[PDB]
Amino acid sequence: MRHYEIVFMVHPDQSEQVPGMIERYTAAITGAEGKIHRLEDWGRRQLAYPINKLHKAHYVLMNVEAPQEVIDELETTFRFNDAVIRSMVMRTKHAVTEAS
Amino acid sequence: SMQDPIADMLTRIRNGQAANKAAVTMPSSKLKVAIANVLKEEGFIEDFKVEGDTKPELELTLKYFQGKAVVESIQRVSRPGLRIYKRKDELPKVMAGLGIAVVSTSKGVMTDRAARQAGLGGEIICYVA
Amino acid sequence: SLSTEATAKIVSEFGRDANDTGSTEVQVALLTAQINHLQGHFAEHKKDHHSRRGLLRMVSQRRKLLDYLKRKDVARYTQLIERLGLRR
Amino acid sequence: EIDYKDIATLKNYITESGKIVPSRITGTRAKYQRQLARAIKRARYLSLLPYTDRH
Amino acid sequence: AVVKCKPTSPGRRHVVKVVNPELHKGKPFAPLLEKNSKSGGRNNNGRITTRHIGGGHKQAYRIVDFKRNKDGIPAVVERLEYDPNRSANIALVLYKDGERRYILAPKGLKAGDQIQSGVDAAIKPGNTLPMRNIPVGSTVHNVEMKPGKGGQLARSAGTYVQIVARDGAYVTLRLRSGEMRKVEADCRATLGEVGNAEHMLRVLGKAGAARWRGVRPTVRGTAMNPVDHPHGGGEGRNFGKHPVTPWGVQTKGKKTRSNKRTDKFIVRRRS
RNA sequence: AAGCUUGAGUCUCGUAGAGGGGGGUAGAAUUCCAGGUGUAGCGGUGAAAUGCGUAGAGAUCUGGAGGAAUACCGGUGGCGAAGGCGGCCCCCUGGACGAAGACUGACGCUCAGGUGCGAAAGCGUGGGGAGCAAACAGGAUUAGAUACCCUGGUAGUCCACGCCGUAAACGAUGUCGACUUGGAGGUUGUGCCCUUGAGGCGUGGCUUCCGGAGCUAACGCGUUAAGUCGACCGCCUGGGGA
Repeated sequence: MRHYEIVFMVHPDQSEQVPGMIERYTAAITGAEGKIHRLEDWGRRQLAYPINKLHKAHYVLMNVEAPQEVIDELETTFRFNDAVIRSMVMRTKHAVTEAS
Repeated sequence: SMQDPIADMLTRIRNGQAANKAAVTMPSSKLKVAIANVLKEEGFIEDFKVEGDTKPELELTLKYFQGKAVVESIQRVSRPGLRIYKRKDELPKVMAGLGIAVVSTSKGVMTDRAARQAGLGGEIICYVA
Repeated sequence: SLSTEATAKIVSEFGRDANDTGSTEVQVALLTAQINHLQGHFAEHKKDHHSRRGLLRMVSQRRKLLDYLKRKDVARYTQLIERLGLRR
Repeated sequence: EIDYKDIATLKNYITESGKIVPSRITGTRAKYQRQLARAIKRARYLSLLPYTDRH
Repeated sequence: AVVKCKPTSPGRRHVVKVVNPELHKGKPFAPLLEKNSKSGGRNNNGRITTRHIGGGHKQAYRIVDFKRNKDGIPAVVERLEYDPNRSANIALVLYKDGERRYILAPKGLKAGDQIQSGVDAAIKPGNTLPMRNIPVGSTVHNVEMKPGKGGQLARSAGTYVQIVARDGAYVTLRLRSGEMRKVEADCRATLGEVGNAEHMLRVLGKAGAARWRGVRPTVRGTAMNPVDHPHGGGEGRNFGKHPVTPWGVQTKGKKTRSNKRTDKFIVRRRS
């Protein structure tokens, strides 16, 4: 399977939406035997400029190794939420743990 | 891309003299050997050597004494659009008699005097000065 | 490019161990597999023409290779056209 | 370390005007400068940099 | 395309056709219909009061839910249609467990769309969420001015209306005429833009159609005798004198608004 | 009518591309519109006027809509048969390049007439419409100004399905291969090395500025040649008139 980060922002005052998607996502990726290398949470982080007065991220990444037609379920579910920004899949460059 | 192996043999005679080379190398053939055979016998080259069991390469040996060329003119004459044939008494003189002509004949490659010795005409395939 | 599901899976019918790519007969079946792959690139991205310009070369390479095989050996040509769909 | 997506590494290759620095101070041995100058533009779309300092 | 008929005769040499496989062209559902009956442009005493209107054949009334409310009960489009009494398309909607109703269709060509009833609903076209609960800059489809009158403006084919602002009890909104106005933000609206936009694309190219299009041909005030229209002529191609109405009034460039009741909500008129 | 393996073809497996075309994602301002807010200026210029404003401009602040094109990076750095190609992200996809093997066995070049690509502007049919802008509409200048310049502004620019086929399409260099003393700078595979090297020495494919032999009316070309040796297709014969 192709390598992908699967990274998404989510505003910290909206963090209740994350267990409402990631607990369904991890079961879909284990159903696809995806490795889920990272599954890491970065506390709270700032953005490079404020966007519609929201300037903060809850910031989580999975690093999945998963099929193109399984990440389509993630792509369409982030697009279904829409209030989540910069939901990116960041292909290739092999697996990552601790990032040096 | 590449059509004439005898034009691609006459290049070698000019290219090597322009670089003052003691020997020059080219792709070999039974016809290019039949011509190198005459180039040695008419005193223009000192020797010829073919090396390669499946892809033979022809090496022609030159000698100098004054830091200058040894053949100042060599010409292919008969070419695919215009071949020139001559009959046993109309055989051509080269540079008012100071050069020689090469004939393919009905037998094999020889000079205009060796052709006039046997009594043969044919295709005029080279001039050499 | 053309998938490995067309360039390795051909050794199921034109062989049993290794491929014979210079045989002319394999090149006709390979150019038919290119046509089936690039007809999958139709009806979408319709302002891109490089696959159609490439197909215009594949269809004539296929006809030339068939004719050249018939000129080499009518038995090896007969051996090919019985294992092609032919005539649509 | 060794990657452009960390801001404490990334900030060493850009200026207080948002511009990219000359090769003499990027450590790319003048052989990965082209690729690093594109990785810095990719950091704008990863929410690490603004697209210009004047906005 | 928009495909044009091959030249064989007048007016067919100009005719164009446009199609939708998901449109239903067959007869309407009978439990949502009233007779209406045409008034012939004539009053109660039987005298003409409006010209060149109400001829042709039968044209019924669809019972439309222009006051539609409910909460938490979504509906699906069961059928998509047209109606010769208007210019836009009509959708037949079926609610979650039962009852068929009509609504004015948003932009798009297909049926099967699901729409929500409620105030806490999503910002999707066809939803009943009030102008108090939209993010501003949205398009409101068919707009309501009073709850006992219902959806009263922006009902024609290809129409749209954008919101400008929200302030106090009101929202300030644009219009296709240039009219700038404020309306109470508690009104439901209909959300999105109106569909069809092809009601003008008709050609026909034959003059006999007036009757089947509900009207009859008009005669010129300059071509008739001066006893039945104040233009009077002339003589043809001899117009002579300044334009007026069939009723003796100057109206070209002369304004006629005088209601004394509603300029209190309207900051700028037609442009 | 049978052979040869150098050029050429093809494959499992890799290598770098602004080549071709989608669907998401994104910033700002000229403008249209409703408030916040301060006072008569703004705009243009050699000066002013038309225009924008005084019914509150421009400036400054908020909220919203609309659309092309993608600033910097950016270039003597890639890619395409040319025209040209450019924000990012994930796709669809032709070509080219590589290493070890294998299978063909001249499959190599060009081509009468054919058969096919567009930069911008234009058309055929309907949408989309923020800049901008032929025409249109005005002002200035001048003796005059149907122009320059300034102020407004329609087609058009954009999207689909077709047409137009033309350009400094310019590197003023028709197209295939082989052969060739040099300097200076890049781009990308691959083999062997503690890479104990700011990589190095080999081997492949590309690419830029100078320069010597060669070419030439002289300018210009110079290993990616206008050189050298060959294969092929079109046109020219003083200009005006055309």
